[PDB]
Amino acid sequence: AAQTNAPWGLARISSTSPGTSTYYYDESAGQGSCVYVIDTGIEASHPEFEGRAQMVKTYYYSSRDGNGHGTHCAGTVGSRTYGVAKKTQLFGVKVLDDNGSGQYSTIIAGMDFVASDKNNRNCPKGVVASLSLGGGYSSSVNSAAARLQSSGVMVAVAAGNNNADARNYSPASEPSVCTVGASDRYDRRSSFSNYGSVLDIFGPGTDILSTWIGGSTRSISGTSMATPHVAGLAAYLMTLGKTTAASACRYIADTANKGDLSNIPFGTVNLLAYNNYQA
Ligand SMILES: [Pr+3]
Ligand SMILES: [Pr+3]
Repeated sequence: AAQTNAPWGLARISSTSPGTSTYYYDESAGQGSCVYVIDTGIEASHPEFEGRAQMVKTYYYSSRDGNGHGTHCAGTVGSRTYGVAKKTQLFGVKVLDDNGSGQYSTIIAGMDFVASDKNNRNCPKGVVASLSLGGGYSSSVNSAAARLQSSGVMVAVAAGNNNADARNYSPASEPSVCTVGASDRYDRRSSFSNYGSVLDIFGPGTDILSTWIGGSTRSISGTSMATPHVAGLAAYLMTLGKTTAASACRYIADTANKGDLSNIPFGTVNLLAYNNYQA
């Protein structure tokens, strides 16, 4: 299948070179997989989700996304127009308040929740969790991410936006998950993207158009935007049977565009998420 005039990030993950405008993908499009978006919530009623999005848990007074951030990330995972895996099932877990913040204890509870909740869902092709959040280093937060991964969920987390070594941030610094840096449409490391040896992969993160609350759209930037590209890519690959939750990050790294990025510090991987689609 082919989506013409796609957002640049979708086109980039189906090309060996920057500058293309078509997103090439297999028609299966992540059908039968599930992605938990652990964030500010999801505006599930947005037309772009086509009824495939559902709030399953909130840690605040409402399950509504009063912020937009979670809806944006969810859109990059699996919205019709802006999503990588256009037929995946989306589950929202609201661990961040409408200001975009949350206590570590709540974020940990949300991860433990997903590990259990997935056992009550029909996700025959597998389960992904997308975490576009983080803060200063915490061994408890890292441990929670490692548990979630161990439970059989592909965990993708943002590297952080501090232009620093991600070793000092959580859950970015947990080695066993998939830590995602950001790039721009000219294949440069995004100027805000964290780096370091703990990064596994880069994805498009600068000027990413996706869904927003109030049934709208907007373009924003961050490693928050790169992470759902990789989460959606994992769902897509799991549906195709190419990989499993345990090995998806490694498979994505193995099959990535290599050496294409500029402004990558020595010691950081030069790997850009790529779906390897061949008609
Ligand atoms: Pr290339
Ligand atoms: Pr890793």
